[PDB]
Amino acid sequence: YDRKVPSPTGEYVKEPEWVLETDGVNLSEVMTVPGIDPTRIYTNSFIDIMEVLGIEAGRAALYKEVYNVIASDGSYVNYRHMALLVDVMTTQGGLTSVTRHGFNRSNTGALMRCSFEETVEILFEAGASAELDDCRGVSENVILGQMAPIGTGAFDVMI
Amino acid sequence: EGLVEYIDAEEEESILIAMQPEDLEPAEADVDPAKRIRVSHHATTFTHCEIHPSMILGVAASIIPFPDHNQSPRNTYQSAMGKQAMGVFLTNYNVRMDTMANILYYPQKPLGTTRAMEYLKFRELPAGQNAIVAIACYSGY
Amino acid sequence: QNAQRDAVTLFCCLLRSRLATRRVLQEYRLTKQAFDWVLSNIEAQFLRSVVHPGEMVGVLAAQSIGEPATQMTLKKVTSGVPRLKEILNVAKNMKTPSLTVY
Amino acid sequence: MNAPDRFELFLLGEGESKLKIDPDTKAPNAVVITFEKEDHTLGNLIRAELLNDRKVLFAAYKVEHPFFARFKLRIQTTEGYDPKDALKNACNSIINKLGALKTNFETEWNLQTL
Amino acid sequence: FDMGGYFIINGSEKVLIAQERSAGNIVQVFKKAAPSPISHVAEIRSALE
Amino acid sequence: ASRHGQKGTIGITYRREDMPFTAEGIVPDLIINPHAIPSRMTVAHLIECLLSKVAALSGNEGDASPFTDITVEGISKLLREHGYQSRGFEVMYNGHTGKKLMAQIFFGPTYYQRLRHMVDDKIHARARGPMQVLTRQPVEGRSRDGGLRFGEMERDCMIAHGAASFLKERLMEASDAFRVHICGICGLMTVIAKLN
Amino acid sequence: SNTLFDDIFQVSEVDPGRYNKVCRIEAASTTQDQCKLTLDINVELFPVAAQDSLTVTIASSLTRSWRPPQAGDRSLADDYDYVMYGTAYKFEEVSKDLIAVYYSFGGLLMRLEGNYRNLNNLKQENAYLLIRR
Amino acid sequence: KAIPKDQRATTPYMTKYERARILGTRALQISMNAPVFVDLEGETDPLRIAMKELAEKKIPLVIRRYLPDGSFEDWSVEELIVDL
Amino acid sequence: TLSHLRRTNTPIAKPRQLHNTHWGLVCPAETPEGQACGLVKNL
Amino acid sequence: RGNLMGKRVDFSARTVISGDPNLELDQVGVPKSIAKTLTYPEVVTPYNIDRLTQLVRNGPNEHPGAKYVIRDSGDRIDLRYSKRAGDIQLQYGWKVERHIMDNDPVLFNRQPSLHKMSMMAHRVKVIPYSTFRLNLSVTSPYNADFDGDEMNLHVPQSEETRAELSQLCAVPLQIVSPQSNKPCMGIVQDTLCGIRKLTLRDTFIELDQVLNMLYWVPDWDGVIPTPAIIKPKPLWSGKQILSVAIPNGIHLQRFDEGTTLLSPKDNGMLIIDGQIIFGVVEKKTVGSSNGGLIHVVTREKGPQVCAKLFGNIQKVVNFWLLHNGFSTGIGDTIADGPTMREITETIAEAKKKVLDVTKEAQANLLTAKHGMTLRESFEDNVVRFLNEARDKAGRLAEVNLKDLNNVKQMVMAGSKGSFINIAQMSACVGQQSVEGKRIAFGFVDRTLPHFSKDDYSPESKGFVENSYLRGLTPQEFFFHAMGGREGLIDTAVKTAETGYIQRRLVKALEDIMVHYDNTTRNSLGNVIQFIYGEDGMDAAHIEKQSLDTIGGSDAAFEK
Amino acid sequence: MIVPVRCFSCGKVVGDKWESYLNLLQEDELDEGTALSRLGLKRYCCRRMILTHVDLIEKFLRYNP
Amino acid sequence: EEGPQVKIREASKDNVDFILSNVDLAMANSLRRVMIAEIPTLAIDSVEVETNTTVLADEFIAHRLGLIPLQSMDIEQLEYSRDCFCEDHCDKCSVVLTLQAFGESESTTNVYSKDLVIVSNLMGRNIGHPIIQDKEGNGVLICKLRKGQELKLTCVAKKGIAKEHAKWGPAAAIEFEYDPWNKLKHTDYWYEQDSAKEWPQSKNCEYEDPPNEGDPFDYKAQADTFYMNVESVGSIPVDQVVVRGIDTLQKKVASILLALTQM
RNA sequence: AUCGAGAGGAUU
Ligand SMILES: [Mg+2]
Ligand SMILES: [Zn+2]
Ligand SMILES: [Zn+2]
Ligand SMILES: [Zn+2]
Repeated sequence: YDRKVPSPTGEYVKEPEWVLETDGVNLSEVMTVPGIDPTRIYTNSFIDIMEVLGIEAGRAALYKEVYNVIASDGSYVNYRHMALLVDVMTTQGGLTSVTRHGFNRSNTGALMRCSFEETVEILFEAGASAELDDCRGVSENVILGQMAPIGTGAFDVMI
Repeated sequence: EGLVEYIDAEEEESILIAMQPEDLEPAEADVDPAKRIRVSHHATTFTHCEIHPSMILGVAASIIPFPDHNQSPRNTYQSAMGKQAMGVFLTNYNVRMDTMANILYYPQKPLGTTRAMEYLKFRELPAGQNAIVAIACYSGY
Repeated sequence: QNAQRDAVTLFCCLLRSRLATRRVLQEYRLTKQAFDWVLSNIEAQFLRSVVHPGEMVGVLAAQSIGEPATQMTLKKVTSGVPRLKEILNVAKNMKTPSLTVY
Repeated sequence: MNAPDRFELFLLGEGESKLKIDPDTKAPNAVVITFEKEDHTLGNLIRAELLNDRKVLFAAYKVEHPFFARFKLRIQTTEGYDPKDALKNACNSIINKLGALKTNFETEWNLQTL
Repeated sequence: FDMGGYFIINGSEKVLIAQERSAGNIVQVFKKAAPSPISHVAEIRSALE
Repeated sequence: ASRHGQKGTIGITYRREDMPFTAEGIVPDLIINPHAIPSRMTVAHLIECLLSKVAALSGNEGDASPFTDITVEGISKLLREHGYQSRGFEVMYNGHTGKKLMAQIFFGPTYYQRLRHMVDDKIHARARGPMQVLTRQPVEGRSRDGGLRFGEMERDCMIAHGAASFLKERLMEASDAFRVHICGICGLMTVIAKLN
Repeated sequence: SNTLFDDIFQVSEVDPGRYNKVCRIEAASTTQDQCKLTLDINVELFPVAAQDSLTVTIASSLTRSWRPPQAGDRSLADDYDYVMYGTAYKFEEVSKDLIAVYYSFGGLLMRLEGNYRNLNNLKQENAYLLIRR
Repeated sequence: KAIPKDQRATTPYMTKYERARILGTRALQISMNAPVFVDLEGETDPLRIAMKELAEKKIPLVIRRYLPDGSFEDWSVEELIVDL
Repeated sequence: TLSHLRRTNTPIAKPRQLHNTHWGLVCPAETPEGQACGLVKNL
Repeated sequence: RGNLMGKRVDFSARTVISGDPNLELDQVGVPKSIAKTLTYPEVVTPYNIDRLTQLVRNGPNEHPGAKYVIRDSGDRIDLRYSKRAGDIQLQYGWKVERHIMDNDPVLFNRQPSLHKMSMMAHRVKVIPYSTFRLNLSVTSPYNADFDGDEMNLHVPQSEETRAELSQLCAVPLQIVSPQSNKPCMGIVQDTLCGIRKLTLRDTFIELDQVLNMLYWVPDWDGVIPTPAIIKPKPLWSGKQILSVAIPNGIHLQRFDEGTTLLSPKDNGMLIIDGQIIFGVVEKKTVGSSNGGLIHVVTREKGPQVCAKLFGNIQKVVNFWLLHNGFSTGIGDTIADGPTMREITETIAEAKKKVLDVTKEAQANLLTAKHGMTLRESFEDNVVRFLNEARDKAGRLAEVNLKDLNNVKQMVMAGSKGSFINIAQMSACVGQQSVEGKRIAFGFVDRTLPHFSKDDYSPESKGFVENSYLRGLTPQEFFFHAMGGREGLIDTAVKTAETGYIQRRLVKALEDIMVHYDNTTRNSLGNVIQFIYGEDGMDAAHIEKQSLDTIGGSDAAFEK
Repeated sequence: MIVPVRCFSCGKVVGDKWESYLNLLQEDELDEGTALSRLGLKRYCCRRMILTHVDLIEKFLRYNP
Repeated sequence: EEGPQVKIREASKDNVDFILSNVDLAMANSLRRVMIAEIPTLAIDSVEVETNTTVLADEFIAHRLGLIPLQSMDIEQLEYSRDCFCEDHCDKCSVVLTLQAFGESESTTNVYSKDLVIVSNLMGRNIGHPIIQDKEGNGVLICKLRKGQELKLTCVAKKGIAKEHAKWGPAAAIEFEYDPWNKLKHTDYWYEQDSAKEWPQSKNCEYEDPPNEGDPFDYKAQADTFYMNVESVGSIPVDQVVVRGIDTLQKKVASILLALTQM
């Protein structure tokens, strides 16, 4: 692996390093090893990273991956967007997935979680847990045809 | 008389088909630079020859002028649209009473037929005028 | 004001390096009028770059990652649209796991 | 079905002039005349014959859009020389070229066999 | 020119389309997955003509 | 469209005059663009045209048929003897002006299919027509003076713009809207509206 | 309203750089051995060749739409065979006690190098260029 | 409750979403023949009229910005900078 | 018309591929792009 | 998810679409027929009765006119029948539902929509021909050429529903897109393929053209630029007047490969004020690129000034081009004999090189590269050796191609095509593949039954040895048939897999919306980012700048 | 399909020339090449008006009433 | 004479291959355009149909007759039916034509344009004779018929122009080249080896001089001499085409002079 | 009218 790094004299130079590439994973027992840097070692599983270095690295990893999907293609999205996505999955404690098991069960109003996946049982148990719906989230006010609290609808106008 | 023989895929497994029935089995006793690069004879066990390679095509492709100078996709794409083309769809169109029907005022044989257009009866029921086309940057459209 | 100070940290390292005493004068011989403008300008032209309260930056960030995914069709690693699917399910059963030892 | 009948290419509709003439605001002594139900067949000729006159600074025509049968001519001229004259004395010059063409062709035509 | 091949069913031509099906009455060896207990299977769809 | 996936719609129509045109006096039937050549790599297209020229000329048939010993060399030496430059180019002249073309141009007899899909068979607009029975929403097809489905997938591009009042009106004033009566106690539509 | 430089140059290299209607020309001053000039020259309008010599001027004179000629009846600051009009962008230190001016005649370029020009070739919008013989 | 005349953070600028709507909101009022507050120097498009009413800070509305907790701020369409 | 009479269906490991053994029976090219692509075949 | 989230809706329309060079950017070619039906409800107001009243007489059938007239009583007048339909005395505070006319807010999208920018507002030009006509430039965001794709119009009904389109959605304000902090609409086709042509050093324009061109651009001050050439002739450079399209204060700097303040390549680019000083104009500059012009002229001068910038670069470029030409014969894809030799003699050594590896691997001398099969390292030895011939050969024919060569020339602009497009066409087509492996064994231990068993050379295994110009062989053909057949498989399903990805991605972020405290949250009011994008900045206004505190010697830093 | 008047491309009436083309081929036993040129068909646009022309009128007639 | 010099070299009843010395490119062109397009002619433009039992449909046949060439000699003293004060057509604006024809025999019965029949008063002007060049003497070929098939038509022929439809074009194919060797270098030849061994000398390289390797590029030179040839459908004969072209171009140039005078 | 299927377009 090529590596740019500072000469004492100032400039950045070409110091090429030997890096070891693997098939399969157990980070819990590879970083503990002699003669390898355990501040730098990288596994592309962001789920093992999460288990070992704990959530906040988890983020950074998952991101790197998500990015490296985009840039491999020669594409480029501005950090902020991916960041966001990543950050979203990251907040609720662990690794909230982008499917019904993950995000779409998390304490939101019923009319919203209605519009996504399990459209009936959401409504069912939400009539039995007697959920009170907030009505602050796009999907809720589409569903009753109101101007949804969005850009032009964020504030109220008075005279 | 036994000069041809029906062969199915299963059976196919045990044979050794030759492609050109000429060049591909006379003696091996100067070489026009334009003619594509044809492999060789490298086989001495031939049982069967192929009739004409041009026949791995079915109906739609067998309308394309030199598919062999083109890439997959397109060839496929044309097949999808040769079906959507338009003209002489039958001769009794006068006497039929079907919903929809589109016939070309002046349909032509193309100026560049396939050896299959022959038996596909294309020459006789074509769909397409043989229009003069320019392929240069003009006007702005 | 202790986020505000951080939330500008990067932009500044530039600003300070481009409006350096020897630079302003030596490299692009500015005057006093000009300079005061160069400031007057930045301050505003900056202030126009803040996000707007309103901006629905959910939907935005979804599409923004969505589109270029739709521009993926086809040295071994699960890459392209199949990897993206893996990542997003938080896939436990990943096709190409790998360490990269340093 | 949206299609506009061909004749809309040589016949003038309603309230429509052959020529509308307008002063340019950008330059001094410059004018932009519109020509309805015309085109290149005409424009191009007026413009290139109007570049023959030495007392003419600027001369240009455009067909702003193929769907319509317009075209605009903008002409700039020397101090004192009104643009209209520059058009007039340019237009005529054409006719007089064409007029002797007609005749010169005749004299030749008649001399041949077949 | 009309080549036939179709039927006519309430004044409308109908074609029957060639269906594809995995052959009957032949032996096939099928290496099974990792989390499955069986490692190989030999299959035979058996039918009488 | 042509015969090689090179599908396309008309764009404009230039009467025989303002069209370009060659020194022989020709007047192409249609023009396409070189752009359509390199990204899709269909070379048979220009080939058929080059080979076809020769057909039109010698008066014979184009042997386009696949695996054969035909070449662009072999066609070209035939167009050589036959009047033209071996590779399908003809010095053309602009229409508007008649100034010679800085460039030359590929130009040949090249078959071309007129496809189904007709323009004047889509052009549908709506201004409020009939409505379904169940929903009091609009009516699919074009064939019933239909509507156009405001995509759920397109609602997301409204949200995206922050345009909200446009998104209430698309969804209400038209599609639906309806005036119900609610009880302040039991939060439902038990209300009998004995109006007037 | 007046000349800004004048010198007699020796054409030392012609460069048909994948072109037909333009050349890049390598020429150096006679007398002053502290000088060279590289210039872009429409070799269809005025052919140059290796080991030729040409007189080279500047000026800034002989800003309202360029009136078409009509100038068999006007002053024309040219006994000159070939004349172009352009703009100057940067002015170059070759360390020293040396200088160089960079010129652009709508695409065609000119590099000139010396010293005494300090108080002549300005930082200016103006600048014609006149070759002859 | 409310929020005081001072102690206000909320971008004193105008967010497009505010402004876009301000225009719109008056550009309704206008096209329904309510009173005009400028001299209409040549235009008669009602939204082009509200753009000018804005250009001269004479639109008598007050943005009411909602912060997440439920508290909220007020800005006359005079106090707000309109850069963009 | 001719094209439709010579058509093949296939209900539902790598079916959609144009497989080595297809040479001579199925057309290497004719097949309806998209929807149910490569399942349907022309002889 | 079918009747609430997404309703079928009124006042809308769709046709085939077609690209109108002589239309401005923010515009929308809307066929009379269509604009003859859709209808905006307008109020009787002192400012309009003189227009409107005329419109109601002008009747529901000739253009600028109207159906339905609404009253105090809020009942309906049905202009297309009705006994008083050439009468009616518009009595203040009534609605007249007019036709849609020039210069209006229309929301023009496309399926499948995947940006804010799939959709946007245009200005209406009512036209001939039943089709929607839009400015080529606006062929990106929407995504779709002129091969048959339909598009959709939605005519708003509230005066704000207007504003909110023209202020927020309107087209030029989409030019530089949040997605990727660079513009998303940038000149293309001809335009670019000729803006290169126009700009060549060898392109000089004499007087007669220079005046039409000049005149052609609709913002031209009337001041003919002094011609670069004033000598034996008076000519300008192509650059010279293109420079009339570019505004004032615009500065642009590049440097490329050999770019040395003289560019003896005309390499790089330098734009000082409205004038271009040196360089050859193409993609990098005018493409929807980052460091390019559109990016610059927007942030500098206005979206507007930048919108009108498009159609000027156009109006001239297309014109110049019209009276120049450009094309592509198959002569664009021939190649010199003595190269046609060198390419075959490049291919033979590389076929005859796989023959020797294969020879070796068969006498058990092929060494097992750590961590792979003996076979696996042989597949890898081969693919790489033939993937390399084709590249060497393609680049051998990239060298052979002259300058006048329309292909080499579009690729020189970057209008359509890359390298590979050439490499194949003229010299060799390379290896085919399925599931990232060279051509499989369907027939027991062989590929086609025109072959021996257990033959591992390249001809046997899918190596199309011939160019497209030469023609493929029967085997070659079928192999390549097995290839492409894969591409067609993905774009059928690899699009629904995407189509679902997004649906979730969208439904998962949704209500994340920067609040008034600048802290980014959701419907619960739970923080996700305490400052959007870790710096509370909109993705739009940003651009890649060098922080040159970072590089350089500790030495060169002090200096 | 009754042989066109005038070419779509050139304009030279091609109406009259059809009958004449038939006889030239099978009467005096010519070749399509030279038998197209005997009738003043230089312009290949107009030349391929007659050659590609396919005359199905003959069949349409076969149907009885 | 003074200027715009014509000289024939070969001119038939349908071709007029001429040089054209001493002219502005512009006009030499704007002549062809106004020719191809703008020189009025009469052709069929309204077919009243009574009974037709052919195997071609109504609105085809009609389109046929459209093109069928009609004698347009004395045409410039025939009214435009959009002008003439009568309602629809009159023999002051139009030539009504008839065609009957019936399936008579066993052998296929043809329908030529020779089978067309004038019916309105010509007032003895030369108009509406369906032209024949056919050696056999049978105009065009309208249609074909088997045993029992009528056809009952009434074609009004009105004055029109190619700018309204290429039926009213009276011109077809107009050869037109300027400066054979690229003395002007208005072109840049595409090539592989010799640009001279690889493009063809045009018939018109005998009427200009070769350039001679030595001479440098003549710059201030412009476009004289234009090697034309006009072919004629024949409704108007050759000479008249060029003539009426020169004429009309001049007329529609004058309608301008006239238009300035009225302002 | 409504439910049910099949054919095709657009993402190259
Ligand atoms: Mg499309
Ligand atoms: Zn109640
Ligand atoms: Zn012709
Ligand atoms: Zn009359």
